[PDB]
Amino acid sequence: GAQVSTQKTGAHIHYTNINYYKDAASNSANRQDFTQDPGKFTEPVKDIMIKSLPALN
Amino acid sequence: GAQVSTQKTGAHIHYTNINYYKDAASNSANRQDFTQDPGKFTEPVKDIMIKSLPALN
Amino acid sequence: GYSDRARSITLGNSTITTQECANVVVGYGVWPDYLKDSEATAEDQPTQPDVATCRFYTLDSVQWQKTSPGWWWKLPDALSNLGLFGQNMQYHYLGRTGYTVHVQCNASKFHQGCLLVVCVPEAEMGCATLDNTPSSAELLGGDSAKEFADKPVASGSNKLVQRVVYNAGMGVGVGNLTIFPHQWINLRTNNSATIVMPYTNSVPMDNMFRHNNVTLMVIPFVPLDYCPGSTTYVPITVTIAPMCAEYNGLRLAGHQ
Amino acid sequence: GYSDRARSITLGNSTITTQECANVVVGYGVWPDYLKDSEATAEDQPTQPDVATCRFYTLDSVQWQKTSPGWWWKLPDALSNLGLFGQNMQYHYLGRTGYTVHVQCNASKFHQGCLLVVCVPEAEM
Amino acid sequence: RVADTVGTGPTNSEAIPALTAAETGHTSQVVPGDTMQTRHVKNYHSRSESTIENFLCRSACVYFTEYENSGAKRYAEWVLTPRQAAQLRRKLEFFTYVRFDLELTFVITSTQQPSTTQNQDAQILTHQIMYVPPGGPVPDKVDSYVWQTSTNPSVFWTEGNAPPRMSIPFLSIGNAYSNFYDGWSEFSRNGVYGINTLNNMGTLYARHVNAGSTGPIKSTIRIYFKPKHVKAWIPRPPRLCQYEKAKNVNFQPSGVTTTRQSITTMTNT
Amino acid sequence: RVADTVGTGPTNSEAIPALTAAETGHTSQVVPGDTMQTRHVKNYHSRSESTIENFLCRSACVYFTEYENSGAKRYAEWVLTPRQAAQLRRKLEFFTYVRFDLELTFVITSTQQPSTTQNQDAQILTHQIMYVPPGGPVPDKVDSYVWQTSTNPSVFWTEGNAPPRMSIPFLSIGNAYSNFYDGWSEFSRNGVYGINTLNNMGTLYARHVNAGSTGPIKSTIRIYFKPKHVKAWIPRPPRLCQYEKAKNVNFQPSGVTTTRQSITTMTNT
Amino acid sequence: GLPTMNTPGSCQFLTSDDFQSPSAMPQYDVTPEMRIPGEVKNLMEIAEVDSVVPVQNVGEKVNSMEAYQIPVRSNEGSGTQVFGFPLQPGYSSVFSRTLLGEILNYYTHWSGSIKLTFMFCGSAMATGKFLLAYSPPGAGAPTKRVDAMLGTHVVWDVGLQSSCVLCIPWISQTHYRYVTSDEYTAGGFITCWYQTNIVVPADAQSSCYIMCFVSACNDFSVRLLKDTPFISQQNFFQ
Amino acid sequence: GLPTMNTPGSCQFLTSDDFQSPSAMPQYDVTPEMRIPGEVKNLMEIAEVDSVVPVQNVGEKVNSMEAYQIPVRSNEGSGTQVFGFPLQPGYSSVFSRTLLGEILNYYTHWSGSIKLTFMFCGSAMATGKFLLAYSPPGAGAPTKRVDAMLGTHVVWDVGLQSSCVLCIPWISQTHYRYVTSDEYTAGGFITCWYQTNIVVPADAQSSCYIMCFVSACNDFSVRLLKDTPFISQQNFFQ
Amino acid sequence: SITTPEEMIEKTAYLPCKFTLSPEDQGPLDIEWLIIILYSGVHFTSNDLKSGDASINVGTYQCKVKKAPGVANKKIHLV
Repeated sequence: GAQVSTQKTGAHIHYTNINYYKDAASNSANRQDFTQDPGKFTEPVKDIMIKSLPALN
Repeated sequence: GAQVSTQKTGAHIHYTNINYYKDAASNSANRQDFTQDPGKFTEPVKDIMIKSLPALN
Repeated sequence: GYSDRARSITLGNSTITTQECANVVVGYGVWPDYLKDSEATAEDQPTQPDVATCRFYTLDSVQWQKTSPGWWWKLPDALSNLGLFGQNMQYHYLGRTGYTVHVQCNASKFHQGCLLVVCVPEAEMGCATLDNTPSSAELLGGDSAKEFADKPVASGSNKLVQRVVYNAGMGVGVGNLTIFPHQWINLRTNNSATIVMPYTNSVPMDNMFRHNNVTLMVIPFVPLDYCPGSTTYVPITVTIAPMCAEYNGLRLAGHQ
Repeated sequence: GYSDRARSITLGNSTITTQECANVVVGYGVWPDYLKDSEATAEDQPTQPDVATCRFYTLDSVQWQKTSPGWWWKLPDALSNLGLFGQNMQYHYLGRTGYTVHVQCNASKFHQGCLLVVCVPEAEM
Repeated sequence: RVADTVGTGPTNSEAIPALTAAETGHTSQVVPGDTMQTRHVKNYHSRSESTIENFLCRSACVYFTEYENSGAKRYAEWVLTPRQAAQLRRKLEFFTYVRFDLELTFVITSTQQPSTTQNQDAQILTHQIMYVPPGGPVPDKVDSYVWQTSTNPSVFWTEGNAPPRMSIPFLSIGNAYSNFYDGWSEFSRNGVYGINTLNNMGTLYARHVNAGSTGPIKSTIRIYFKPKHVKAWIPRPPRLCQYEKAKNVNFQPSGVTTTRQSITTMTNT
Repeated sequence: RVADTVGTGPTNSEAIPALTAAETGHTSQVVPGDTMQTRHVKNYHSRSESTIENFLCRSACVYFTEYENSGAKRYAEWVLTPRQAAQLRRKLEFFTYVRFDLELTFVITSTQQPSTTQNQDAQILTHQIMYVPPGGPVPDKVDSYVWQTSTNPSVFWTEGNAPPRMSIPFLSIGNAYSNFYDGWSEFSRNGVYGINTLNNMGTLYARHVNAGSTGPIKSTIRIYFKPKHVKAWIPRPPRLCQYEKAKNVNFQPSGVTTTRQSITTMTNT
Repeated sequence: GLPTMNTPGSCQFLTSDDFQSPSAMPQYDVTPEMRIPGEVKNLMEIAEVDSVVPVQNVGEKVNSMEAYQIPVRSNEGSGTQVFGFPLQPGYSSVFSRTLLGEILNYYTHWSGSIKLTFMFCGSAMATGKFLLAYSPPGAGAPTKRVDAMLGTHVVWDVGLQSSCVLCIPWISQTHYRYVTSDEYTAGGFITCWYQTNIVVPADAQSSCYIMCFVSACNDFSVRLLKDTPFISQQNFFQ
Repeated sequence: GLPTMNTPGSCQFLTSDDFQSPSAMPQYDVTPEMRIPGEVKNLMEIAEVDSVVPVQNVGEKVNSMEAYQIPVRSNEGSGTQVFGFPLQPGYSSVFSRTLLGEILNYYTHWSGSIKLTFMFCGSAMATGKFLLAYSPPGAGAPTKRVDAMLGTHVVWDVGLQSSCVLCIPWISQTHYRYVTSDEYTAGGFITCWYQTNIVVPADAQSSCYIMCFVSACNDFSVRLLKDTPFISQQNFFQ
Repeated sequence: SITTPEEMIEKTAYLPCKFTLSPEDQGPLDIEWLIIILYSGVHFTSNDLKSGDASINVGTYQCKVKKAPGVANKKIHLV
């Protein structure tokens, strides 16, 4: 039950992982979660605002 | 995800490798890169020079 | 049917013709080009003067004597006050360019001597005083050649440069300078020397007033020698053409 | 949904925004261009600085008083000492260009007055 | 992958990206090519080190304390909390609610204390670390029967080995931990303010199992927290002021920022 | 595989491989069989140990420094740099620009210092090594709060174990490191010459976590660099002269080479 | 026993290692997850939000709301300066305490473009035009409006839309710049000038204020996580 | 726990081990690669480039450019010697500081053929013929041109092409030779003689110089990487 | 790093001690002159000496500039 994942590499390879314990709080940190969604804190308006259009008309 | 490569041997066998970490700066040194291209430092002339021909004519 | 000795180079509104040339040395096999989209970091649109900046500029002449140690020129500094190349590096914060360097020295058959012409990247030099660092005035001569010394320089709390010729000012063997792009002016065979250098740096562009990417060195390995009645005044002339020059970061003129 | 009063003009590294503009007048209906091969006479290759020369230059300001007669500026002379436009006309024997001229004057509703802004060809005095 | 610059030319139109209304509460989303001419620049940069995990997942000293093999202080105790130190507290309080597992490490060291005792030869020291969950019996002495650790977790460790390390999961009765609590534990609204039982994680006890020597020795334990598997909600403004207490948010009023010489000065005074 | 000799016989022609022009800047590519008769010799030799990797990928002592468990020097500091030593500096400066990951090793040792103190029994010593990236707070004392290492990397190590070892990637803001810099950090051209911020790698701090004993002890740390995953550009002439400083290339003029008795002497005088 | 060899680094504590360890509570059932608003996954979602800049941080203004106000008035002239500060996002005291600056002071490096938003807060009658300018390094800072006119600028006209945004692009020789002070990685200068004078009618205030907000563009990123020089400690907090 | 047995060599630091270690900066994004000219992948691409030999390394000539000049003139005779040195690429002071010699002094062994290029630097009118000779070991060095004529030689005639190359082949009993001095792995002798006299007209200089360059052939290789006896240190450089 | 850390001033005598601070340097700034004057958190010529001018206005005079971890010195022979 081995997991093969990709390593952090430069721009312009794999590693193997096996879990030994039974609790899942014993596992290693999730360092490869690169999900973003800034539209909650930024631009949180009810009506959408187009960039080229005047904010108030 | 094991990698089988050839060992340094004499003239006139394999080894196995697995990566454990996630960064790829943690990997071992690349000791088997035998690529050569001396024509940059040597013979760097615009017009090609044949060996049997006179250098200047 | 032609002669490999005769070559003509045309750039902008200038053209150089030599009837006695060894060939052309091309950098590291790399012809100069412009920076590509996948290698850039600065985001504003660059300016490319072309014919206005890429053209031959001819500097002052030096005299080859029987006891001359040699001369050096920082390429960016050499053309810093010359035409629109100078103006464009004055008004911009970043620049990028390659070069075509042509060295000229003629003499008759009787005249003998050999010069090494070499383009050295990052020619960082050392001060005569070990604690201090060489002064800018001592390291750079914009419109004039800088001269090597034959005897060692005396270190007395000054900011001079160890301009020893057999150490090439960089504390290294002078005979080993052949790794760098180079050509030899041998009076019996050669007349001129030509090197085409590409842009060489660890960054995609750079400021052209606080950094000199390349230095031109002319060093006589065999002295100049003639019998009496031959011409005694023999000059050397240097002509340099920027290539694929581009500029970013427009602002008020000046360096501070 | 927008207002014809608000306009933005971007040239080189400069950008001008006005919230109260009548519109844009275009010469004689002719947008500026480069010289074509079938209209040229000089044979050497031209230089085109683009972003370096084509960009907004802002001059000194004048004061509108209650008794002011008016002001004039020769376009080529006005920018003869300004940046790379000035340098390029200094090192060259022939030049060719068009213009975008933007005049600015704001005041409150109470302030009254009217100015004519005109580009006159060959204003020989 | 971070965004890539788009190339643009000159414009003359009624499109006005540079003009907006900040009263709306909306951050403008203008690119550089909206107000200047730009080239095309592919960008290979990555925001991998700015993830909440990487930002929080490093071990940090949160507390250290001493005990001796002889004399009044024979054992040490500490209520687990990350508010005693400054650095991890300030990083954690970027958010209102967090949820993480913990990785716990200990660094135990010993030093010989000055005395007139002679012929002192010391045996190796073993230490016991015991975690008591909130509600259980606590040790009144070094030899207390509670050290039997029938149910309470314990870690025995001998000097010279690797540091001990264990994993602790999310133990909150509530869905998420709380860095801030605007209220009281009493419905009357009397009593201590900003205090609740959501982030109570029990107490830690430490002792020598043997005394080792006939001369005096003093041990110190240092505790290290590493948050794992992190989730966080509601971003908060960073702590401008110097922390004063562990239990509350009290502070001393401080200037918004540093002062320069004038509004046109390009240096820091 | 290295090239193999080709067999040749006698010749009489207008082909002239031995005659050329070195003024062209071109190295002649003549084989032995161009100027003599040769047999066929298959060559099994390999240039495997001449690769830039094998040439550079060995650990090298770059610095060592001391600290004590008592007295004025309680901790050590060092700005990371490979120019302090001679050997790795000279190997690295075969090139103008390099790009590599680093493998870092430490050898920490301790020695008992002379004193009149009596009944000294020493406990085991643990050491802390802390790396501060350029810009961060630095420790003014052994007990400074910055040793909390909330974000800064730290390595704890107890005497008697294996040496500590860690991997560091390429950290340059520029695309490649620079061994040589012909310029100034000031646009005015005033200030120090040959100095830039491209190869700044931060500072290293070292201390005892415990004092261990009632008598004086002094520790030394030795740092070892091993370059990995190497890339290099622009070959440069080797350093003929003896290094004088760490920060610049200053030197004392020296003879091109050694001197013999005459131009026909077959021995070294 | 399978034969093994222990390598250097065994039994060491590196505070940034990533290993599996035994759980001290086996089979513990955690509290399920509920859906909470405002979840964060990257510190660059916080950096991309505006926050008010204290430009007038001079003397006792810092202990007041006056640090955030930029004063403007009606002059008997034109072309005088309004403000100026350098492009130092994490080191300059103008930026170091803003939401972007606080986040930057945890990292050695930074890269990307920046957005400065300026909002007019005078009477509706008050009219004005302003020049907002950025100069890349190499010369000094501009001392006159004409010198500033030669760099990257916007001419802001005040009207119905009260907010104007000045984007500072990434114009650098390196891909990254140090957050700490450094002359090699210099950023440039940011200035403001009066394009035209402030004009008001009778019975309106001729003195006004302007506000500034700083946010990051979508090409911004940071590197090399480190400790902050902003929080300190002398004893354990209680 | 899986049962294991630790073998000799555990927990030792061998400075030439090749192992994987934990990174102290997790998930750090490095600066991308740009294309730079002149990339090296093997030190034998540098050894294969010419460099000027200091043959006249006698007395104070070393502190001058005169070490690199080989003097020749017009004689009232023929067959006299021009120079001689042994085939010791890394040990002889004639070679030990050349680009090939510097590279060789990092390795215990060497193998392959060598290229010596000689360039005439007199007047165009000056004419001459020279004998360039190599003797494998076993006898002494030749003391006369006729003795040298019996080994591996080239007769160089000076004319339009000013450069002549003398290839020294690998003639050895072993596959490799020690870079350090050793009589078992002796290399031989390299000499030059006047085949015909230098002849000039009136008003031309009868004294000339010759230059020498040393480069490696395509069958050259080295072995056993070691420390150089060229750089030293007494205290930490500052 | 101090500019020209070795020089001889032959002659009011102005002794220059202009210095630069590395990104690594972050400790408190301390300036000391020797033969006389000390700066901690003869007369200094610059009010903003913190920016980088430790020059003073008046044997061998030594300027010591210390910001942890960097340490720099400059010796001047006043004749």
